[PDB]
Amino acid sequence: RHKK
Amino acid sequence: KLSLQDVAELIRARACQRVVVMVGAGISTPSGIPDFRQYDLPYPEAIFELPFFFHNPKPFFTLAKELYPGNYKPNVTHYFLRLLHDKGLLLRLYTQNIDGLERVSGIPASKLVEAHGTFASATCTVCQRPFPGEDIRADVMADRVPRCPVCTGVVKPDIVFFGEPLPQRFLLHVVDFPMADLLLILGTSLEVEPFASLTEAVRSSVPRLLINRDLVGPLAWHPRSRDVAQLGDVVHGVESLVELLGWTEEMRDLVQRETGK
Ligand SMILES: Oc1cc(O)cc(/C=C/c2ccc(Br)cc2)c1
Ligand SMILES: [Zn+2]
Repeated sequence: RHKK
Repeated sequence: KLSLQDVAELIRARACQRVVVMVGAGISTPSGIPDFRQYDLPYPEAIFELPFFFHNPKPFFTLAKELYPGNYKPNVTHYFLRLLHDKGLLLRLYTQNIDGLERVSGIPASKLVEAHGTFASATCTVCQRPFPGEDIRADVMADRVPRCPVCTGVVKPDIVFFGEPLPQRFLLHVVDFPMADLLLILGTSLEVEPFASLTEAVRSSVPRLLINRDLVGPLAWHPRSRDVAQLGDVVHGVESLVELLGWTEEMRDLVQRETGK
Protein backbone atom coordinates (compact mmCIF):
# COMPACT_ATOMS: atom_id res chain seq x y z
CA ARG A 1 0.00 0.00 0.00
CA HIS A 2 2.67 2.49 1.10
CA LYS A 3 4.75 3.60 -1.88
CA LYS A 4 7.15 6.45 -2.32
CA LYS B 1 1.89 24.53 27.12
CA LEU B 2 5.28 22.70 27.13
CA SER B 3 8.71 24.26 26.57
CA LEU B 4 11.95 22.70 25.32
CA GLN B 5 13.18 22.62 28.89
CA ASP B 6 10.10 20.69 30.04
CA VAL B 7 10.85 18.02 27.36
CA ALA B 8 14.50 17.96 28.39
CA GLU B 9 13.34 17.30 31.99
CA LEU B 10 10.97 14.55 30.98
CA ILE B 11 13.96 12.92 29.30
CA ARG B 12 16.37 13.57 32.18
CA ALA B 13 13.81 11.77 34.38
CA ARG B 14 12.91 8.74 32.40
CA ALA B 15 9.29 9.78 31.90
CA CYS B 16 10.38 9.61 28.27
CA GLN B 17 12.05 6.23 27.64
CA ARG B 18 10.79 5.14 24.16
CA VAL B 19 11.71 7.92 21.73
CA VAL B 20 10.58 7.68 18.10
CA VAL B 21 12.58 9.97 15.78
CA MET B 22 11.80 11.15 12.21
CA VAL B 23 14.40 12.93 10.14
CA GLY B 24 14.90 14.42 6.62
CA ALA B 25 17.25 16.52 4.58
CA GLY B 26 17.55 19.25 7.20
CA ILE B 27 19.88 17.06 9.26
CA SER B 28 22.13 16.35 6.30
CA THR B 29 22.78 19.85 4.87
CA PRO B 30 24.94 20.63 7.87
CA SER B 31 27.22 17.79 6.68
CA GLY B 32 27.64 19.72 3.35
CA ILE B 33 25.04 17.63 1.45
CA PRO B 34 22.71 20.05 -0.55
CA ASP B 35 18.78 19.75 -0.50
CA PHE B 36 16.06 19.30 -3.27
CA ARG B 37 14.40 21.82 -5.55
CA GLN B 38 23.43 19.51 -13.90
CA TYR B 39 23.05 15.74 -13.90
CA ASP B 40 21.66 15.37 -17.56
CA LEU B 41 18.16 14.88 -16.34
CA PRO B 42 14.97 15.99 -18.08
CA TYR B 43 13.63 16.99 -14.65
CA PRO B 44 14.81 16.38 -11.08
CA GLU B 45 12.63 13.50 -10.06
CA ALA B 46 13.85 11.49 -13.06
CA ILE B 47 16.88 10.39 -11.06
CA PHE B 48 14.62 8.17 -8.95
CA GLU B 49 12.33 7.00 -11.74
CA LEU B 50 12.67 3.44 -12.96
CA PRO B 51 11.85 4.03 -16.67
CA PHE B 52 14.29 6.83 -16.95
CA PHE B 53 16.80 4.68 -15.06
CA PHE B 54 16.41 1.72 -17.45
CA HIS B 55 16.92 4.17 -20.39
CA ASN B 56 19.88 6.01 -18.73
CA PRO B 57 21.28 4.80 -15.35
CA LYS B 58 24.34 7.16 -15.40
CA PRO B 59 22.92 10.11 -13.67
CA PHE B 60 21.70 7.96 -10.74
CA PHE B 61 25.15 6.24 -10.54
CA THR B 62 26.84 9.65 -10.50
CA LEU B 63 24.76 10.49 -7.40
CA ALA B 64 25.69 7.15 -5.87
CA LYS B 65 29.37 7.74 -6.43
CA GLU B 66 28.97 11.13 -4.60
CA LEU B 67 27.07 9.61 -1.69
CA TYR B 68 29.13 6.47 -1.15
CA PRO B 69 31.00 6.47 2.21
CA GLY B 70 34.00 8.83 2.59
CA ASN B 71 32.44 11.93 1.00
CA TYR B 72 30.44 13.11 3.99
CA LYS B 73 30.55 12.70 7.74
CA PRO B 74 27.81 12.90 10.33
CA ASN B 75 27.30 16.16 12.23
CA VAL B 76 26.08 16.99 15.76
CA THR B 77 22.43 16.18 14.90
CA HIS B 78 23.42 12.59 13.95
CA TYR B 79 25.63 12.34 16.99
CA PHE B 80 22.80 13.56 19.29
CA LEU B 81 20.70 10.72 17.92
CA ARG B 82 23.53 8.27 18.58
CA LEU B 83 23.56 9.59 22.18
CA LEU B 84 19.88 8.84 22.50
CA HIS B 85 20.69 5.28 21.39
CA ASP B 86 23.62 5.00 23.80
CA LYS B 87 21.45 6.23 26.71
CA GLY B 88 18.84 3.48 26.22
CA LEU B 89 16.23 5.96 24.92
CA LEU B 90 15.89 5.27 21.18
CA LEU B 91 12.94 3.04 20.14
CA ARG B 92 13.38 3.83 16.39
CA LEU B 93 14.81 6.36 13.95
CA TYR B 94 12.80 6.76 10.72
CA THR B 95 14.85 8.59 8.04
CA GLN B 96 14.02 9.84 4.60
CA ASN B 97 17.72 10.56 3.72
CA ILE B 98 19.84 8.26 1.66
CA ASP B 99 23.28 9.52 2.71
CA GLY B 100 23.58 6.67 5.24
CA LEU B 101 24.87 9.01 7.93
CA GLU B 102 22.61 7.56 10.66
CA ARG B 103 24.36 4.16 10.28
CA VAL B 104 27.74 5.92 9.95
CA SER B 105 27.17 7.67 13.30
CA GLY B 106 26.93 4.11 14.72
CA ILE B 107 23.22 3.70 15.28
CA PRO B 108 22.64 -0.03 14.81
CA ALA B 109 20.55 -1.05 11.80
CA SER B 110 17.98 -2.64 14.09
CA LYS B 111 17.12 0.92 15.36
CA LEU B 112 16.83 2.35 11.86
CA VAL B 113 14.10 2.45 9.31
CA GLU B 114 15.76 3.81 6.14
CA ALA B 115 12.47 4.55 4.56
CA HIS B 116 13.91 5.62 1.20
CA GLY B 117 16.40 2.78 1.31
CA THR B 118 20.09 2.40 1.27
CA PHE B 119 23.30 2.09 -0.77
CA ALA B 120 24.55 -0.61 1.54
CA SER B 121 22.84 -3.33 -0.52
CA ALA B 122 21.79 -3.75 -4.16
CA THR B 123 19.40 -5.75 -6.26
CA CYS B 124 19.35 -7.03 -9.77
CA THR B 125 16.60 -5.13 -11.54
CA VAL B 126 15.76 -8.16 -13.63
CA CYS B 127 16.14 -11.45 -11.65
CA GLN B 128 16.02 -9.83 -8.15
CA ARG B 129 19.23 -11.41 -6.88
CA PRO B 130 20.53 -9.42 -3.89
CA PHE B 131 24.20 -8.31 -3.64
CA PRO B 132 26.12 -6.45 -1.00
CA GLY B 133 26.80 -2.87 -1.82
CA GLU B 134 30.60 -3.32 -1.76
CA ASP B 135 30.22 -5.77 -4.60
CA ILE B 136 29.26 -2.98 -6.95
CA ARG B 137 31.51 -0.23 -5.46
CA ALA B 138 34.41 -0.95 -7.85
CA ASP B 139 32.15 -0.50 -10.88
CA VAL B 140 30.26 2.56 -9.54
CA MET B 141 33.60 4.06 -8.42
CA ALA B 142 34.93 3.56 -11.97
CA ASP B 143 31.84 4.89 -13.72
CA ARG B 144 30.80 1.46 -15.04
CA VAL B 145 27.17 0.39 -14.86
CA PRO B 146 27.06 -2.73 -12.68
CA ARG B 147 25.62 -5.80 -14.33
CA CYS B 148 24.19 -9.04 -12.91
CA PRO B 149 26.81 -11.87 -13.09
CA VAL B 150 23.97 -14.20 -13.97
CA CYS B 151 21.31 -12.52 -16.13
CA THR B 152 23.15 -9.27 -17.19
CA GLY B 153 20.39 -7.03 -15.73
CA VAL B 154 21.49 -3.67 -14.27
CA VAL B 155 22.15 -4.12 -10.52
CA LYS B 156 20.66 -1.18 -8.66
CA PRO B 157 21.44 -0.06 -5.09
CA ASP B 158 18.39 -0.46 -2.86
CA ILE B 159 17.32 3.10 -3.08
CA VAL B 160 13.57 3.27 -3.15
CA PHE B 161 12.32 4.84 -6.43
CA PHE B 162 9.01 6.59 -7.22
CA GLY B 163 6.14 4.08 -7.40
CA GLU B 164 8.06 1.43 -5.42
CA PRO B 165 6.79 0.03 -2.03
CA LEU B 166 8.61 1.46 0.98
CA PRO B 167 10.93 -1.13 2.51
CA GLN B 168 9.40 -3.96 4.53
CA ARG B 169 10.98 -2.50 7.73
CA PHE B 170 8.64 0.42 7.24
CA LEU B 171 5.99 -1.93 8.63
CA LEU B 172 7.54 -1.29 12.08
CA HIS B 173 5.57 1.95 12.15
CA VAL B 174 2.48 -0.18 13.03
CA VAL B 175 4.03 -1.00 16.34
CA ASP B 176 6.51 1.83 16.99
CA PHE B 177 4.11 4.80 16.79
CA PRO B 178 1.55 3.51 19.40
CA MET B 179 4.53 2.50 21.63
CA ALA B 180 6.30 5.92 21.47
CA ASP B 181 6.27 8.09 24.57
CA LEU B 182 8.01 10.94 22.73
CA LEU B 183 8.12 11.86 19.09
CA LEU B 184 11.08 13.89 17.81
CA ILE B 185 11.00 15.34 14.35
CA LEU B 186 14.25 16.89 13.06
CA GLY B 187 15.00 18.62 9.83
CA THR B 188 11.93 17.81 7.77
CA SER B 189 8.39 19.10 7.42
CA LEU B 190 6.96 15.62 6.66
CA GLU B 191 4.83 16.97 3.88
CA VAL B 192 4.84 13.78 1.80
CA GLU B 193 2.61 10.84 2.69
CA PRO B 194 2.97 8.52 4.47
CA PHE B 195 5.32 10.46 6.67
CA ALA B 196 2.86 13.28 7.36
CA SER B 197 0.12 11.24 9.08
CA LEU B 198 2.62 9.11 11.06
CA THR B 199 2.96 12.38 13.02
CA GLU B 200 -0.78 11.82 13.85
CA ALA B 201 -0.24 8.13 14.82
CA VAL B 202 1.24 8.71 18.31
CA ARG B 203 -1.22 9.04 21.22
CA SER B 204 -2.32 12.60 22.14
CA SER B 205 -0.66 12.28 25.61
CA VAL B 206 2.68 12.07 23.68
CA PRO B 207 4.72 15.22 23.27
CA ARG B 208 5.69 15.98 19.71
CA LEU B 209 8.85 18.10 19.48
CA LEU B 210 9.88 19.65 16.21
CA ILE B 211 13.33 21.02 15.60
CA ASN B 212 13.25 22.59 12.24
CA ARG B 213 13.86 25.75 10.17
CA ASP B 214 10.16 26.60 10.39
CA LEU B 215 6.82 25.42 11.72
CA VAL B 216 5.23 23.55 8.84
CA GLY B 217 3.41 20.28 8.13
CA PRO B 218 0.90 18.43 10.33
CA LEU B 219 2.18 20.09 13.54
CA ALA B 220 1.21 23.44 11.95
CA TRP B 221 -1.98 21.96 10.40
CA HIS B 222 -3.24 19.83 13.36
CA PRO B 223 -1.53 21.06 16.52
CA ARG B 224 -1.98 19.15 19.75
CA SER B 225 -1.48 20.57 23.22
CA ARG B 226 1.82 18.75 24.07
CA ASP B 227 3.54 20.04 20.87
CA VAL B 228 6.74 22.03 21.07
CA ALA B 229 8.46 23.76 18.17
CA GLN B 230 12.07 24.80 18.29
CA LEU B 231 12.51 26.86 15.20
CA GLY B 232 15.71 28.00 13.63
CA ASP B 233 18.98 26.46 12.80
CA VAL B 234 18.60 22.70 13.47
CA VAL B 235 22.13 22.41 14.72
CA HIS B 236 21.55 25.28 17.16
CA GLY B 237 18.25 23.78 18.35
CA VAL B 238 19.91 20.39 18.97
CA GLU B 239 22.78 21.93 20.84
CA SER B 240 20.30 23.85 22.97
CA LEU B 241 18.44 20.64 23.75
CA VAL B 242 21.75 18.88 24.53
CA GLU B 243 22.69 21.63 26.89
CA LEU B 244 19.29 21.49 28.73
CA LEU B 245 19.78 17.74 28.96
CA GLY B 246 23.23 18.10 30.57
CA TRP B 247 24.83 16.08 27.75
CA THR B 248 27.47 18.55 26.56
CA GLU B 249 30.41 16.58 27.81
CA GLU B 250 29.02 13.25 26.51
CA MET B 251 28.56 14.88 23.08
CA ARG B 252 32.19 16.06 23.02
CA ASP B 253 33.36 12.64 24.17
CA LEU B 254 31.42 10.94 21.39
CA VAL B 255 32.35 13.37 18.51
CA GLN B 256 36.05 13.18 19.39
CA ARG B 257 36.01 9.41 19.59
CA GLU B 258 34.15 8.93 16.31
CA THR B 259 35.66 11.76 14.18
CA GLY B 260 38.91 12.68 15.89
CA LYS B 261 37.80 16.24 16.85
O1 LIG C 1 16.32 13.61 2.22
C1 LIG C 1 17.38 13.40 1.37
C2 LIG C 1 18.64 13.16 1.89
C3 LIG C 1 19.73 12.94 1.10
O2 LIG C 1 20.86 12.72 1.80
C4 LIG C 1 19.62 13.01 -0.31
C5 LIG C 1 18.35 13.24 -0.88
C6 LIG C 1 18.11 13.34 -2.26
C7 LIG C 1 19.16 14.02 -3.14
C8 LIG C 1 18.98 14.32 -4.50
C9 LIG C 1 20.13 14.66 -5.24
C10 LIG C 1 20.05 15.02 -6.60
C11 LIG C 1 18.81 15.06 -7.24
BR1 LIG C 1 18.76 15.57 -9.15
C12 LIG C 1 17.64 14.72 -6.50
C13 LIG C 1 17.72 14.37 -5.13
C14 LIG C 1 17.24 13.45 -0.04
ZN1 LIG D 1 20.09 -10.77 -12.53
